[PDB]
Amino acid sequence: IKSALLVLEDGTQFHGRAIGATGSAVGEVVFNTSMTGYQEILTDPSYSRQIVTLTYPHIGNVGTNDADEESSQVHAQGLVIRDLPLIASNFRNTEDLSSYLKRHNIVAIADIDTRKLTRLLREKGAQNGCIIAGDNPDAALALEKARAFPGLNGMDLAKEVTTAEAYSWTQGSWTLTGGLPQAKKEDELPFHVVAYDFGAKRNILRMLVDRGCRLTIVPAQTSAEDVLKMNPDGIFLSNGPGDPAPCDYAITAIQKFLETDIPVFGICLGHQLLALASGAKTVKMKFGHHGGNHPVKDVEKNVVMITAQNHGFAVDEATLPANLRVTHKSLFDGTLQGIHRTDKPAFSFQGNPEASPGPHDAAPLFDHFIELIEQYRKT
Amino acid sequence: IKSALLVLEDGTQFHGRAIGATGSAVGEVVFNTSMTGYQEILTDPSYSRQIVTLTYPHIGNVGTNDADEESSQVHAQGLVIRDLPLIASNFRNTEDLSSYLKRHNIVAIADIDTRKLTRLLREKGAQNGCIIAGDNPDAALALEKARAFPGLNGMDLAKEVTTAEAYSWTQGSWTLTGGLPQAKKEDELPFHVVAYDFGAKRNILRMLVDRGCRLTIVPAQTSAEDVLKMNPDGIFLSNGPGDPAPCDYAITAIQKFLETDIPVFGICLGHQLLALASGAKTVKMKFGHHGGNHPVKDVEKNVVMITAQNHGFAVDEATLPANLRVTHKSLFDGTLQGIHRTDKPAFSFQGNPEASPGPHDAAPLFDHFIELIEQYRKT
Amino acid sequence: IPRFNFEKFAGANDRLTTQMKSVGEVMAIGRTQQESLQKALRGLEVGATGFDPKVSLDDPEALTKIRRELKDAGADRIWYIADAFRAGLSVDGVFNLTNIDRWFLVQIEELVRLEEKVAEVGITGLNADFLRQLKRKGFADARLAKLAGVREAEIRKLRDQYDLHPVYKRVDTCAAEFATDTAYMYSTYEEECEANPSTDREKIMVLGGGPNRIGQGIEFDYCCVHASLALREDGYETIMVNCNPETVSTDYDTSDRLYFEPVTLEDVLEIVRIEKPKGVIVQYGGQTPLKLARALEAAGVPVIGTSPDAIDRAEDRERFQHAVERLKLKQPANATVTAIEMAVEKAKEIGYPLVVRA
Amino acid sequence: IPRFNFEKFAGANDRLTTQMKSVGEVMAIGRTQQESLQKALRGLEVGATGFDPKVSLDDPEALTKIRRELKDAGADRIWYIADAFRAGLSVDGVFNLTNIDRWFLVQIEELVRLEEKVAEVGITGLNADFLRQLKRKGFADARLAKLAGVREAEIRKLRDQYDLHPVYKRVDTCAAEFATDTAYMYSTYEEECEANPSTDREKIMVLGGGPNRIGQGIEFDYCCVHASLALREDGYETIMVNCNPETVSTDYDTSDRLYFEPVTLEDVLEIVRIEKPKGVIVQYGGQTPLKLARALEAAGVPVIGTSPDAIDRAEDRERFQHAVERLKLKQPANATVTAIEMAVEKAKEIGYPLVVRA
Ligand SMILES: [Cl-]
Ligand SMILES: [Cl-]
Ligand SMILES: [Cl-]
Ligand SMILES: [Cl-]
Ligand SMILES: [Cl-]
Ligand SMILES: [K+]
Ligand SMILES: [K+]
Repeated sequence: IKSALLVLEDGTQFHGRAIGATGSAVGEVVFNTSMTGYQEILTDPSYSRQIVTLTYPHIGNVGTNDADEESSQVHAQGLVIRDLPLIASNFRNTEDLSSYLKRHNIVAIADIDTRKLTRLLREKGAQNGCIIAGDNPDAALALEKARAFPGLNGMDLAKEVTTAEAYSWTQGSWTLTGGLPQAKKEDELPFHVVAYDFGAKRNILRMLVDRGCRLTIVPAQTSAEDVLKMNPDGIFLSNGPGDPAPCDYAITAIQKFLETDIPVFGICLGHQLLALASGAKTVKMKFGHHGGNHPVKDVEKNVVMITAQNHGFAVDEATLPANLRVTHKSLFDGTLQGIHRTDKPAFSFQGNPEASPGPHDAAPLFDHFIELIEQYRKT
Repeated sequence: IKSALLVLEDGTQFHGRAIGATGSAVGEVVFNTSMTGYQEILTDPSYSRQIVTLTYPHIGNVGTNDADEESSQVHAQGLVIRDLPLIASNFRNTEDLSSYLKRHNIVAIADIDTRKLTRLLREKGAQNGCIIAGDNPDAALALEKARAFPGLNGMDLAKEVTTAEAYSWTQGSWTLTGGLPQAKKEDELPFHVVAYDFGAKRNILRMLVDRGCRLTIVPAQTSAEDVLKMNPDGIFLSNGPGDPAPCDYAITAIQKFLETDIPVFGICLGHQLLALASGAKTVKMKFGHHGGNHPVKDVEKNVVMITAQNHGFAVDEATLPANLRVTHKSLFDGTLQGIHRTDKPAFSFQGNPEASPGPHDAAPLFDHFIELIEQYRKT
Repeated sequence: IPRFNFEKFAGANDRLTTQMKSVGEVMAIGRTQQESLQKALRGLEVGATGFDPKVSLDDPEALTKIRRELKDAGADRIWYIADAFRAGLSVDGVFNLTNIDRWFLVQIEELVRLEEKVAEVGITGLNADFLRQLKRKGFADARLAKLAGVREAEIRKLRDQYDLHPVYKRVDTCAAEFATDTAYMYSTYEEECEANPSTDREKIMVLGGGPNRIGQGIEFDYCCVHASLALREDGYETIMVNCNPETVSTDYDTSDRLYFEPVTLEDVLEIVRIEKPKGVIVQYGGQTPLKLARALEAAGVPVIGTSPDAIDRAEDRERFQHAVERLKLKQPANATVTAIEMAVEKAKEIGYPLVVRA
Repeated sequence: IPRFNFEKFAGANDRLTTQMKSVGEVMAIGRTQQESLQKALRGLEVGATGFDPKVSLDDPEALTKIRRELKDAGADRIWYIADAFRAGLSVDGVFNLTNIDRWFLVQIEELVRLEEKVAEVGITGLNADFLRQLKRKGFADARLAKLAGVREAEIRKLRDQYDLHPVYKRVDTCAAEFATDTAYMYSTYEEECEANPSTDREKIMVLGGGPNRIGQGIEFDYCCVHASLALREDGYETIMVNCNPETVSTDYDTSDRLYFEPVTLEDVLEIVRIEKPKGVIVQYGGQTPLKLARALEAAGVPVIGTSPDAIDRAEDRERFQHAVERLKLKQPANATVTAIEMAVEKAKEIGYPLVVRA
């Protein structure tokens, strides 16, 4: 009996079993509907300071493997599941999930009614919480920490997970057959895109590479000037944790790029920043979107795509400056999912075209970027 | 493949398997011939700063249990074995050996030719060493750590393992049927013994309690005065790690006790201190006595006791002051095993009468102490 | 889980292959795979309470028989799998014979070990924490009762005493991401209940027939559906209870409330417990609900239409033979014979030919 | 390990009980239980080379035999335990039937698994590292050859290749706490060798006959003891190789150097390799060493006394007859048969009664 307990800001308690590291974890508690891809979710920087609840009951069936890592580490503050399986059963498995969590020092609880949890979050909106896994978990203590959490609203977390120094990436996507491929030689990549590291998934990077890009990842805080100084064929605004609003640096830099003709493409946090830099406004959603079965329609093409989502903030359609045209919307709630600068070659998508985990449906957004890129090059 | 390596100051390398924590350990290397009792041995404070090698090839056969803990923790700085068996197989087991070591963050290695190591220790005498368990163990590094280790000679470790504050001890010995008893009530114990904690084994204490003794375990450095004001029925000097010669504070205090008429009993380290306080000299042995089949002769009675031993230093018989008479000698090598003050109610034994592990043959030395206290009580 | 009927086809090859041989199917929903499976097992209407044993522990040839059933799958495979774990084979040995993914095999092994514990500890060891554990893994009151050597009703009371009852979750297509107004439900041993029953309406519950099998088909289901459509049309709140995934009775449009559950005494009483219906119909689902009638009434369930006693009078040959007599009607000559030589004579009495019916 | 002789007592009950029925025993020493156990099996003189299988993997009935053998031990139980693991039974399962502590059972299981790998990787997979590890677990070159489908000699040349030879440790009563001058040794696959053979003496090795069994008793050991005593007394350094713990021959006082080892070609050759004896005696320990003669001589071993050739001439039914023919001595009528109808006819020639020697 290795107890664990989760408490939400509202006082709700869920008692279950510790399945990862001993300790405590505090963050905003969110639910994710993905039936597969827990590893990828766990390792997505966007999950920084968030407690991840997975609605699919059996989490861990296939164990874990290095290829399934979205970053160098597990960003999730903690993990909430209904059942950890007895065994992992998959040829790609290199380590069982409990071992993995422990190894990454993650506080995780199993055996709780995740449904009740999801229902509460849906109904009453997101809540901050705390998990204590240990000998005799203090429920009063957990509540206090939950209540003492500052919250993600107005919290800049991009600066917190960004790389320290700029780096070069030239590695493409995995294949069943060849796994993760060797990094390409710079000369084999026609384009050179400069990527803003706001807590980037490796998959974004790999998919850009697959399309002919060679990249330079730069810290969140890079200046426009240093950026422009590189003479990129395009600029990329990665996905990333927290409130996009506070990232004044990014916004400024961005505004800076928009004065030029360099194609700019943002994904998720990148989508919100572009929007902000364009004069739009962002909002914190009631509970946001985390799942991999989310329908988004390309309104310009009247077509639906099933996509991967992982965001708690959104761009207000209503405050859209005139130079921003709406390109996609959520079919589940009508929220804004895509925009394109009417006057500039800058566009972004709220969802995650790179998926990992999730449907490959939105991959094509990447192609528009290349398109833009090549066009800028024609010039 | 989980690597581990043992390097001796002489440069000899032992390549094996890590079975405990990742990391390094430095200490004096000793061999113990006990075919049973590995846990008790690990948890003996006397082993502070020593890397213990067990000669019996299969270590871990019965797993581990709390009742078999001779102290709050594992003092052995490292463990060296030939084979860690597949499973633990005993009703009393509560945790397998590997798990336990890991638990206690002990570096341990298995799969080495412990016999080769024992032969070298025997022929060449004690040596300091280092175990490195990790990805790619650095031999050179291990060698250096072993070389830089200062050595136990001249080393006061009692001060390093003694209790911070005084405490009452009223718990008795374990039984098959009941297990460890609940601590008695102070009122169920007729005698009052002040026990100096030089890194005392729970068994000693338990055994005294079984004899009517209520305990107050005091810090190694406790003054004679502060002790005396306790109006103790007798004073007990515990066993412990390192060199007894540098515990000036204990020699002095002892000296004081000897001016009085209170009964004094020491075991192992306590025996050595007794002898020092009496003006005798100690010396470090070639490789020492560590085992549970050591025959000791009671010269007075001309009988043999098979005993438990764990000592690297010894009292020179030749330097023996006339007020100390020889009561027991080792049949294995003739070294000094017990002494008795001709003028005072003070005695001591080099072996471990409380065993744990080991034969129960020398438990009667405990009795002698009891008569003395009683007779001092008569008075 | 598929429903087979090999017992009606003597000389048939009863091994499973690429050509279907099943005559129906049952479905179960559980929060876990073990809970789901077990529920399905008790819903199959083959008389299993879950992993009931096929061979004896003390049978010298059991491992051989077990081995054969694993290697060459029959309709009984699943039971044999558990038998294998009780006879000593490892997960790996089972895998090897069956090719069934270890992820499933381990769950069944774990259930066996739990059962061995119940058998050891007995009813006395069935403390609240353990029983709840057991319930969470989908063990049925009837399976627990056999292991503990008591009656099903005893396990049932025990749960009452401890206030250990399932809760109901709703099916909703989106893992609770959006709310739902359809009352499409399944039982589970969790915290929060989503049943939210009306206090408003007079309810009528219709019990389904479970999976289809030879002699218990779609025809029973048509009647269930009709009971539901007519009564709803009339103003009653209709509650359907069934677990045949193939049917219209299990379409959430057919009734006001659907409980997709095994049609067993345990499952039904749990529903009735919380729904408090005006009446329950046991006459439209075939044999399945017919057999629960008396038990249901004993437990105080408000059964409507023809009485359980009445049903019995007609279903019991002996009871039936007397009513016919009473009525002065005509029935063919009959006789209950025990011994062979007792028949041969009695036979002479009745006159051939004869309809021997065990 | 006890040595039995049931085959000679055809009508006897052969299950093991409280009344002893074994006729001898072998003993082995190893640095681990696995090494020790394997050494004992191969020195038992029953034709085993380790855990040679008893039943076939593709026998539908095997689990039944295995079950019986585990449940009611006979002399072959040890082998059926490894058949059980090969057949997918678990440690718990074997435990339940035999009552043998799991501490022992997991080790046997672990060995079965290593054997599976050998069979799988074959000789090519017998790399230096895997080969070391196997040897360290007590695997005989002969068992390895078997699983890899090669000749024992190939496994042996390969070890030769990787310079993979055992080292010898000495028995000393004290776990190396004190030095010894006695040479009572055993082989092991460890680091340091304690053999330190002389370079000073003319050595004569005497080969014992392993455990005692009917027809191979104490008489053979007395002979071996006398050879040792006599030649030591005459000045030779005597080397005794034997593993019967009950006799005078394995008393360290009996010879100058004692190797308490299986009397097999493999174990003997490792010894001859470091000892470089002047002569080896194979005619005194009975059948055991006698059947090793040809192979020892082929390997370069200096066999003294009557040549393996001469021994075979006597022992060779057909070879002998010529010699008798040659010496013009009298022998009884005799012939080789193949077939029965042959037999009948021959018998006819030879005359009855007859001695029918298989
Ligand atoms: Cl809960
Ligand atoms: Cl070694
Ligand atoms: Cl319990
Ligand atoms: Cl008999
Ligand atoms: Cl290998
Ligand atoms: K729980
Ligand atoms: K080694």
